[PDB]
Amino acid sequence: KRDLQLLRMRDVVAMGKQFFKKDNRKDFVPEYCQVGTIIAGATDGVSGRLTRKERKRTIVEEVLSSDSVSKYKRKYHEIQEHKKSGRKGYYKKLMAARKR
Amino acid sequence: IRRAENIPTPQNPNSTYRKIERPERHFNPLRVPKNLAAELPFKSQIVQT
Amino acid sequence: AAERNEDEFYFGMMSRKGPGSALTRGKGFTGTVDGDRGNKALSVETVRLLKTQD
Amino acid sequence: GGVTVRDVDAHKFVAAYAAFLKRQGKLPVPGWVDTVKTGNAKELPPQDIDWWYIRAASVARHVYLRKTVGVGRLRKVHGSAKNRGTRPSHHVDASGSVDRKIMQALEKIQVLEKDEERGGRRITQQGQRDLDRIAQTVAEAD
Amino acid sequence: MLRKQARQRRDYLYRRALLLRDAEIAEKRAKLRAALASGKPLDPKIANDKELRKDFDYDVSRDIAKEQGEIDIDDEYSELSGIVDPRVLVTTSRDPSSRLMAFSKEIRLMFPTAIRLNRGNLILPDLVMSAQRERLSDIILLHEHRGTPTAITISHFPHGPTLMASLHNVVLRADIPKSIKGTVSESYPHLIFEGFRTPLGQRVVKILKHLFPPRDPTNNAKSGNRVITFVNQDDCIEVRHHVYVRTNYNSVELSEVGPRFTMRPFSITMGTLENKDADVEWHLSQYTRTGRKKNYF
Amino acid sequence: AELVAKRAWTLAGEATAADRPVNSLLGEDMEFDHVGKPVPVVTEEVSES
RNA sequence: CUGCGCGCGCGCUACACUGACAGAGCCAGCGAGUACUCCCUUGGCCGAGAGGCCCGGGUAAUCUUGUUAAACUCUGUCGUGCUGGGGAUAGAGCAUUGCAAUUAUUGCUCUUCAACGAGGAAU
Repeated sequence: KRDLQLLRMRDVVAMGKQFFKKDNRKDFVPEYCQVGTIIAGATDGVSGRLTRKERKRTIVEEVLSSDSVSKYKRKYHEIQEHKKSGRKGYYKKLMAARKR
Repeated sequence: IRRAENIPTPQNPNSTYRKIERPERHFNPLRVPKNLAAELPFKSQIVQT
Repeated sequence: AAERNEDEFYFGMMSRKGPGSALTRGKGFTGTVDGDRGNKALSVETVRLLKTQD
Repeated sequence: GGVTVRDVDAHKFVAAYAAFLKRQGKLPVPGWVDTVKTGNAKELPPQDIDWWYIRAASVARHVYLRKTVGVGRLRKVHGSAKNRGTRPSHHVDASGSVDRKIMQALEKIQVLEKDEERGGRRITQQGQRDLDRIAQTVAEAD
Repeated sequence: MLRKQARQRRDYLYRRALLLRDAEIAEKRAKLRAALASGKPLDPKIANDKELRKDFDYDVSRDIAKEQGEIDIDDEYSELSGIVDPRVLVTTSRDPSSRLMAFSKEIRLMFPTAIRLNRGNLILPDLVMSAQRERLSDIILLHEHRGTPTAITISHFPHGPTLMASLHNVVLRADIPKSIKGTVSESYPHLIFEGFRTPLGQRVVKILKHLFPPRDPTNNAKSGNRVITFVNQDDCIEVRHHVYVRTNYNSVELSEVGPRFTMRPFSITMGTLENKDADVEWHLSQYTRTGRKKNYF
Repeated sequence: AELVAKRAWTLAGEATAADRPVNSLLGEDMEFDHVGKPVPVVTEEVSES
């Protein structure tokens, strides 16, 4: 289920460097799936091959082991500031400045 | 006159334009009174866990 | 609330707790009909199973 | 039979407890007792003169009958109407020095305790023990 | 009883909405009847509607009856117009003063069939409840500022309109001495209305002249010795209450017997005094741009 | 000296109650908008009519 | 003191013993309440009081608030005396609101302790 949520959010994962076909059904889980692994292209084996410290178990573990997790955290904190912009801590501060 | 007899031009800091930081206005939810919320009928009764 | 039939009868009234009054409910009286959180009173055999697991 | 203080009427209980806290001789009394008023909403000081025991007994029972109470609730409870002379009556809170010092006195005597877990002051387990015991004593005079 | 009042008010509102749609159709049907009698050619959108002709053949006769005035419009007053004597009680605000209670007595004596009620501790929904329980036609509430009245609230029952008005220039009956005034005659008063021309003016004329009992129409043009005058200028209806003798066939001596107002209405609501959420019909539009230029009534 | 001196409170556009003297509005002749209809006072010609 | 045309009107508080005071009992209902903010505020200390202070729950049948409101009920003190009825006027002090409190915003303390002994004719 985490892997399927990641597959429907793979536009967000590559942060604008690579956009994807907007397939948005109501249920992201298909009826028939099978989690497999790329084996080997015999023509390319020096850089088209994940190493032992990068062959992880799930897809979300590969996304987290990749870079730009700080980029996700930066975008999340910008969204959090924009959504805490004027909601209720702002009004608590206004009420305290009036009462002082 | 001001440059000759050495008096600065009058400038009000409350009058000089500034940038205004507006937080996004979020309002409180609806606060239904207890007597009305206990008197209104079953199909429209408020369900709060 | 003004145009309410005092003799209305839905069948959810046999599976819901009404808003009551301040006298019947008490200090914890809001006009909202209380809903279920999903918990349920759990029989002894299943709690025997859960406590063996714990 | 078994007993609480809820099985004993207000005045004969609070008077029995007043006579007990008085007899005991352990109590703290601040010292500004006698020379003090109870509230800004009053005209004269109390007429019992030594009377801090009456409020101590009244406070301690009030706390026994419920979860937790703070100084603010007691000031509000023990306050009444002030005549503003020729302008309408209004309710006015009583003094928080009286009640807070009573609470601290009765805390040091181990008949109530702080309840920072929720706020205020809760009845002590030894406060339940002594209050239920004098409540029994009151019914044993009758 | 209460279920009947609610049901009849809902039926009245539904019938009024159906009358709006039927008036939108019957403005088209009156062109077809006038073109049939006079032969002037009419619009094709009117002459080529088969439903309109097919229903026009049944609904001629109510249009003819409305042209002759043989029927009366669906109204809250047309049910009991000149059949029942409208009973009406006058009440104060909650803790009245002595001049407000004497003023309440004076405007009770203005109506020959009114009664006055002491408020005391009387909750306003139970006041409405007791009015519908005793089949009163009208209630009139009074509000004072400091021994001088500042508002009337004329509410028609069972579900009729409120007219809330503010009073100005009130000269009480209770200021002049008993040597000069006296006991007011209680005869059925003539009424005159001067300056009401809009349909809103005819609305307020209806809800003011259905407060008084109906006059016997056999010889009313010469008999009766007491008149009540509602005349408006600048939509502030000013009311006098006179008593008269006809000292000749060409002259008449008036004598001011009652209080003088210039009440200005500020709210006419299609719903009784309890309903604060009733749909208003008109309200005094202050704080608009041309609300002081435009004159209603 | 008049051009360099401070503007009067009538020539400043926003005159709050701290600037001017106490009853200084009574000496001025300003026009302003009113709101709503005034009530017509009953005069003797009105009562006669 | 509004309003109407030292004079006037609506009022508040009293002249006490069906009371004042002091303890003590202890009971409502209609309300309201803080976002781009300082609203309704419990409890903990400090303070005689007014208040201060540290936290805290609430955009609310959820927290204030059971709004423990007042007359009221009881056990006392006072004893008909302008008396402890009454609390005007006045001095001195401490606080809170507010940029500002003098012509005293309001709050508390001490003191000062006026008229008023049921209102007349009338209405």
